Amino acid sequence: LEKAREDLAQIQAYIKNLKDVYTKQMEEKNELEMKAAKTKKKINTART
Amino acid sequence: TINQMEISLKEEEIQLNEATEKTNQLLANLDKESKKANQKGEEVAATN
Repeated sequence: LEKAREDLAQIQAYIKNLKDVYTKQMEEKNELEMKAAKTKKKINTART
Repeated sequence: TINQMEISLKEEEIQLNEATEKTNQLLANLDKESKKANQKGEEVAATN
């Protein structure tokens, strides 16, 4: 029972870490998309 | 000057769009490994 609770507590830590890395990866993705949109507007405005 | 501003903007946009796709692929792999880890903990917490 003791060993199970430790491993349960372990995974909860890993579980939360991987969610936090996921959220960071999504925020990075959004920032790059916003930069990618601005660069395209600069792209189009220059061609015109 | 404007023809240089066009080319530089587009190249950056493409470089950002390539970085996004890579970060989205990594995040998906991290989201799968998480769900696998999470499930193992829900099992381990139940064995307790």
